Amino acid sequence: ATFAQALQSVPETQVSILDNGLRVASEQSSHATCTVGVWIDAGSRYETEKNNGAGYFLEHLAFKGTKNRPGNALEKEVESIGAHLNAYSTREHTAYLIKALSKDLPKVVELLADIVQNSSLEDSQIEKERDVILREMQENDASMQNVVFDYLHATAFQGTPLAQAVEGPSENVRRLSRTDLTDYLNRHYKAPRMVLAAAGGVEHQQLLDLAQKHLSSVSRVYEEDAVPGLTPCRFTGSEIRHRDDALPLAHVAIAVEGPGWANPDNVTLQVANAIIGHYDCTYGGGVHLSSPLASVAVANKLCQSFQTFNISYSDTGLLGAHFVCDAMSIDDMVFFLQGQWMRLCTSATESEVTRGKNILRNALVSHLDGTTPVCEDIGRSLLTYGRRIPLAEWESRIQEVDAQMLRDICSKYFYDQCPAVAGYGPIEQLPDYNRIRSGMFWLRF
Amino acid sequence: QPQDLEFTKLPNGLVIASLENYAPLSRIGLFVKAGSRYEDSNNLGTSHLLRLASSLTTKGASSFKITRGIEAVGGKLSVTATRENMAYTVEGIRSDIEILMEFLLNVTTAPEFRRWEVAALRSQLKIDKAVAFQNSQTRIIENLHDVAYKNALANPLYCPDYRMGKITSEELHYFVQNHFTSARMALVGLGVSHSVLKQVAEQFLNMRGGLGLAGAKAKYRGGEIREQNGDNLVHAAIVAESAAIGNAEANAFSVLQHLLGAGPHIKRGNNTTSLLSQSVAKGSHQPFDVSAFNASYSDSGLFGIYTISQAAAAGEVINAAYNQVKAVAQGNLSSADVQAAKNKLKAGYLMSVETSEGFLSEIGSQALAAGSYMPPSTVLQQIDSVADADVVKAAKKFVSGKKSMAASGNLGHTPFLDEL
Amino acid sequence: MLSVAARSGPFAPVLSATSRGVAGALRPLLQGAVPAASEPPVLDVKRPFLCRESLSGQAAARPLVATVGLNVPASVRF
Amino acid sequence: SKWLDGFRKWYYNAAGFNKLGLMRDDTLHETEDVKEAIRRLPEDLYNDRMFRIKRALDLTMRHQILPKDQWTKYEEDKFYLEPYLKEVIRERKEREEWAKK
Repeated sequence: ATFAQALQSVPETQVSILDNGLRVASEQSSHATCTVGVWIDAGSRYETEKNNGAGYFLEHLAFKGTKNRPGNALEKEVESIGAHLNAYSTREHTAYLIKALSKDLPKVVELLADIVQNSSLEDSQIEKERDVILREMQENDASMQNVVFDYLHATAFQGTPLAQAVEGPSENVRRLSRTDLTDYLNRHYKAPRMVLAAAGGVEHQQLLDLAQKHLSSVSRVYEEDAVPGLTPCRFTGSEIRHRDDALPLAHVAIAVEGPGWANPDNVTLQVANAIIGHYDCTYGGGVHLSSPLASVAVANKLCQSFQTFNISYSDTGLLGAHFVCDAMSIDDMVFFLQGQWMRLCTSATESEVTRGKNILRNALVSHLDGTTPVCEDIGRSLLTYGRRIPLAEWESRIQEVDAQMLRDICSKYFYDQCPAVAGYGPIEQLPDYNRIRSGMFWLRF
Repeated sequence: QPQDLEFTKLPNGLVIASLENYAPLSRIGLFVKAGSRYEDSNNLGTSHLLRLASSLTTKGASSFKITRGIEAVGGKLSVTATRENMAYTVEGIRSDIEILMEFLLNVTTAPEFRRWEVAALRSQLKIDKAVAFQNSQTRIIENLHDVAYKNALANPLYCPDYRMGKITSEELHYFVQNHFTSARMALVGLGVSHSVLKQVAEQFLNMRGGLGLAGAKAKYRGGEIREQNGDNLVHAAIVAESAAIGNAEANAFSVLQHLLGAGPHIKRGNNTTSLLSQSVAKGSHQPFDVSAFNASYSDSGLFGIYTISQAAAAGEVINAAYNQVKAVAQGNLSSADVQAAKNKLKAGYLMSVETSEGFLSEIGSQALAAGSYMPPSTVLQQIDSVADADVVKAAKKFVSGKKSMAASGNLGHTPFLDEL
Repeated sequence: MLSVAARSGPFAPVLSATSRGVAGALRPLLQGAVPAASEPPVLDVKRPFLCRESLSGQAAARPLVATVGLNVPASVRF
Repeated sequence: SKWLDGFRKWYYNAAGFNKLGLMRDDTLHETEDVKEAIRRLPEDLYNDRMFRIKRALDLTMRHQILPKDQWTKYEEDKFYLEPYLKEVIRERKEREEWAKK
């Protein structure tokens, strides 16, 4: 009745391949519900600056009508069976999720196959969703955190398809037509780039039979052998500063180049992110927080909040910290965050590393509690690693993590590296890039 | 016993529920009937300061020791507070769950409540209320309860600005010693042994008194308030009295809420089966969001309509929503739509129970309210046992009942209660 | 007697608001002074809802749940 | 012993802070832990402590002492800051133990 025994008692996933290469994966639980989703390896990484909003348009237009059930018949069927439907898209992935009861699995998989195969793109719906997309980009402009992460991505991956956002620029939204959307569907919605993931009260034999029934006609071949190709994205050290002094608070995100999805240093770097920690002003820990950055933030009343991120893409990524503070604490927060990063780089402590390992174990297992995060992790794992990494394997890697290799990996990725800095708001006290570099190396080590 | 939920009741009124699901992380929750509803006008905000005082120095563990030990384990200390009851939850690896129970029971049974700690904590109380009142729905429903009840449910879930700076350690001690007793508590646990939970219960919870203070029965008043704050959007909630927890009338009200529309099932969807969304979109071309609000408690309930509309079209949106509910009360509904509403309610309940945190919250709420565990099969059975004539009766009750209205925004065109 | 002062005796300076844009030769009793009122905290602005699709789901349908934690952000559930 | 009490009283008279109306906790030097204890003091004890220190500074300015009847005595010299200071020391020791571990 220990942690490793419970993680072994976690039931393993089942992965099968259709005749066209479409991956079909499932995790069976005792829940009376299920989450069935379709993951497509497509996004802004694959978009080529001319149809940069095509995936986001298809995210909007995927449920507004199809060939078999046009108009609102799809919504009527979904709300009749009681399913909750979701869709999202990041720069590398596009996911369509349906959470329903376990008995409605054939209807759910038929709806998903109809959505991802026979989507109808009516021109009036294209115009309506174009206006809706323009207004929602206006809302995201009026948002604050998404702006600075988009700025960070742009200034970190300038000149590469990773800089362009998921929504795409406004003139491109006004410029796309139905031909570009159909070209995106015929180019990026191929059979071996989809994983049909199911989690909950589903049988893998039933799921595979339904996938063979519905999703066996995808036309994995290309039009004129127009096979796309992944290319490495050049990270650069840079800064973008959108100064607008009328805003109440300042958002600053500082990151370095990540290791990628398949790099085994991600576990150690996530442990280090657990060492640095995240803090929000509505916390109950106070000054006695175990995270030293959070403790000094509470003690000096510096920032409203901070968080640490490790976003990973194919052999690349952004790894760093994002904080919101006032206009008179940006330099102090930068100094303290960089000092904590180099304390991790130079003098790592075994007790704090054990604390971070426990935090990370709790993080993965409490995230994987739930059928729709299980299905989400199945989709991401089969799209990135090519397999589902089990909880026992994650725990084994975490046990392999100790203070010495944490010190080595942190020195490899943080120490003396040119960062990407994105600032939005009253960022006059945000230090110069040369000062940020001078914080990125230490004179005592 | 992974097959069934172990359940027992001590002679002192405490309830212990346990489950051996062999989960990698176990959850321990003490659910206490000590919400904001158990305060009169003299100690308002005491529950809020308690909710933020769940990490202070205690008789057995200091605040530093509690924080450092919890985050060294990696577990989560969380407090979930409603008007009716509060919930203290620790989550963590089953190897450290004994330390987690020790910290949890130390912070929920014997708190020292030093004056300097609460004096430093009241600023955090102000900040927490500001963050909670960032979004307009919190303020709307606080105002709605304030004008819907005379007492015992109109007490705000957050501390009033005048009570900020005046809540004292003796007030906190009085509230704890009167409402944190054994008969008003339930110790539930997922991933822990029932025997171990029994030992920690008999080691920490035998020194509390009994039934404690009763309450004030939550008398209804009705009425309205309007807060003009120049928002771009007008938020208006119009409710009336409904059934309490444990009634087939309350089940009918839940089915009616899911018939009228309790949220979107599709991202960026049109809400096709939502009657109020269809009725408002029939005669509007502006951004809107209309839904049915349902909130039942131990002794009273509130059912009504919530509209977020434009300033100019607020009257049309509210009148269309009220006309849709009046048509439902007259009987303009189909059995297929009732079946779809029941399917929506069953699915929503099942995905609520789906998450282990939600499962723990559900079993703890059942242990506090009924004192026994009702299986989800029985819950779905009674949801299916809800009839459509009961839905018509609930809609007629909301139509004929006295109204409580909370509105905010730019109220130049929002109608009054006598204008509906 | 058609005046607020002639109708409401003790409620004249409550129903009426008097401000002297130029200070007179005689000062009145109870000059009045604000006791250095505090400021609401500087805090993040929420996104607006300029479209119906993002507006959908914002209407409250369940009673309040206030969640706080040792190291988790405080959440408000409707 | 019985001789220890009388000799302690004689030392208390010889120290001379009773002649200016002080107390032992008033006289002890304000370190960081003492600052935390004074911050943890209640309002009334803080007000009498600050008045006693101010009167002491006034008497030292005049190079005068209080009259013999107005001197504080060894019997009534209450130890008001002692539990607060002990609690602050205990919290600091716990923090140092956690930093060592």
